Amino acid sequence: RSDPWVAEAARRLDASAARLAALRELYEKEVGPGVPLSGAVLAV
Amino acid sequence: SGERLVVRLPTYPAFEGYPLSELDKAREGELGALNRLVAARTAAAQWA
Amino acid sequence: PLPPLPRELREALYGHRWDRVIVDVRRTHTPVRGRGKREEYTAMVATGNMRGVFGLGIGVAESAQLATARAHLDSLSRLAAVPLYRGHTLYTHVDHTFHRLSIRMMPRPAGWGLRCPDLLYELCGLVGLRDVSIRVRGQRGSRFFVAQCFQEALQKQTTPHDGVEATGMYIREVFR
Amino acid sequence: DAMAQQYDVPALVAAHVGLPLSQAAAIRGALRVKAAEEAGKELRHVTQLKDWNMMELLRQRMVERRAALEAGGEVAAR
Repeated sequence: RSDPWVAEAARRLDASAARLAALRELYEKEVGPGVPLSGAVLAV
Repeated sequence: SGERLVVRLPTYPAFEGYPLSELDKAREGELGALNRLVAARTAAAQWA
Repeated sequence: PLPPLPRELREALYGHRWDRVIVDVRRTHTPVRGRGKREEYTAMVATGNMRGVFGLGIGVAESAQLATARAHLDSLSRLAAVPLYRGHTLYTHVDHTFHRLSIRMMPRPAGWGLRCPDLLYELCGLVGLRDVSIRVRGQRGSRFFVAQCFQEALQKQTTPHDGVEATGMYIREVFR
Repeated sequence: DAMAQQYDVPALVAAHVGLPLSQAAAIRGALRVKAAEEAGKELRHVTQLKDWNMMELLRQRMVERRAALEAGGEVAAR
């Protein structure tokens, strides 16, 4: 049975995943395909 | 015979570094070279 | 009594130059079972060669000439070698503490002269330090501990010529 | 302190390690070499000191130097 902790923690996991996808795509549009070594390297 | 001989204003042992092939490049260490060059410069100036 | 002298030390007295300094001579006291108050003269002799090999010798005996002779020969038995910069100053700053005495020792550029207390002037002229500013702190009331402390404090420092073979990194340009 | 002095900026100094003089000589020599490679670059674009292992680079210099001298030739005439 779905005890309510399971459902909320699932929602928090997918919310964190949607967040990480969003800021990862923010990094993708800001930088392009690149290793996260540094942005100071990619500032050139 | 004649020459000026001046020992440099003689300093501390130093922070002291240079890359390795400069050993094969450079000939004499800078205390002797500064002795010769500072001797020449001070000789010309004190002659004037 | 007889003091000892070896064979291979007899290339050194014919070898280097040498100077001798008595540090202090001291009269200690002991009341003993049976006859009374027995004293010994404790004498402390330093000996260097003014090129960076230093020695200390502590001697104990019943009379002053024999005590100073024993410490005189004990120092000349016991020699340690100390690196200098071209025979006038030490490589680093030097701080040390024997028994509880705070010596502080600095290098000075050559021709500073010795700015230096009493017995340590003859000590630095003995081993070959021409240009060093020192101060000793704590209870300075003993000559013996500043002598031993100075020997260890000379032995503390570090040498640059043990690198250039194995560091890949050449060590020159002393221009300030 | 070395790149603090050779880049001529004030630096918030933290502490002072005791060391052999040959080592501190090697640090300041290699940082002068780094400033020769990083000459005129903008200061935040300097390869920072965590990003650069000094000992592996000096080990590479040692290895290629012993390689070039072993495969020296004039070494045979010497």
